[PDB]
Amino acid sequence: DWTCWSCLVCAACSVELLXLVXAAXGAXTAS
Repeated sequence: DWTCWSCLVCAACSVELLXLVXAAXGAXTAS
């Protein structure tokens, strides 16, 4: 059940950039 909310976990990516990719999901809210 992917969604803009699940993209929040992407913000937890601080040790790497891969996890930061999920940030794209955040756009779901900012739209």
